Amino acid sequence: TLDDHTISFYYNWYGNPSVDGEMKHWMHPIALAPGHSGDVGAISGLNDDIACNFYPELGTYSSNDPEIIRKHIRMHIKANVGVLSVTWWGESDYGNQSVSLLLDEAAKVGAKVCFHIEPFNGRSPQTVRENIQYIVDTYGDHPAFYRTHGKPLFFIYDSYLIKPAEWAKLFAAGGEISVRNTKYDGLFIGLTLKESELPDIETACMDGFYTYFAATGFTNASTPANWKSMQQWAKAHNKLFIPSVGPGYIDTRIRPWNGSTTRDRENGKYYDDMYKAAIESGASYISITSFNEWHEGTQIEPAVSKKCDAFEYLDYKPLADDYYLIRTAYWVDEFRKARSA
Repeated sequence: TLDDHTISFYYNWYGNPSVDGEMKHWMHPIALAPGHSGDVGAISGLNDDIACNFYPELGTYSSNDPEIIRKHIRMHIKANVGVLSVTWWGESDYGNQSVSLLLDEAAKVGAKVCFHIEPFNGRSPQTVRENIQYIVDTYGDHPAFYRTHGKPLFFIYDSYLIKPAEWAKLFAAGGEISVRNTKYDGLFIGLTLKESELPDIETACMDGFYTYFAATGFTNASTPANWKSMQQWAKAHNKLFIPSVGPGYIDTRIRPWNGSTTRDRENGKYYDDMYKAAIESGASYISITSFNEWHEGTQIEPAVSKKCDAFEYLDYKPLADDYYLIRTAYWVDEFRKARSA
């Protein structure tokens, strides 16, 4: 049942007054349109007025709540998703409570955890190295630490912001700060924006590439029509292609100007079409954007009908709160059957 080649994008950034002493992330700024002046708005996270277009079954939960973490792991078991890639924000995340709990809870059910390296302040080949060292030293011995073909896997969000020649210092065998053939080696997966920039993956000496964005066509790389061709490139260049599939997209609470990126779920049709494209590409690994990026409306996490004075939330009606967990399990089984064939 439980698939070790299916990886959800997991966010551990949520906090509440009960567990953390303040709202975290459920309270969120409202972003200005690109190139525009203005004051930055705020959604308080209070009075059920929260920074997302859907409303969680688990409410304004804390990522540091062991009961929530237990429930999230159980939801992955329901979805047959065996791997979570947790958002990682650099030094500020050293020793953070949620990661240890996630590992502990994953280990009880045979789930695994890998890391999604985010664009933290001062990110560079050197500080990425330091973070890999921290992650491997602190979590690498954990029974639930993910390895595939014997190697840890790291996704690197917006990696293209650091030049390939700089990455090569870290990822080339001869690189000046190389992790290759050290205890810090693994599979490093860069975010690609377009098929035509795939050579940058090779120049950077990365092991593969992923697409992240759940909204079809937001980038060339997140356009499913291009997935067969990208897989072909990956195979020809000894790289791992990891498409990212999502159930929809909407982020207009946090980005009111961003309606062009909205993708309706159409009672699961959007997810079906995208997941089928990912399987049909021939990729060996599939990533899911997202388990719980609530701000961007990409979550497969159960959502409920909800209204407050300030907002009426979207929801999954007339389908079950857990529809997207159920439907994920279906697609994971289709994926396993395709890979077996």
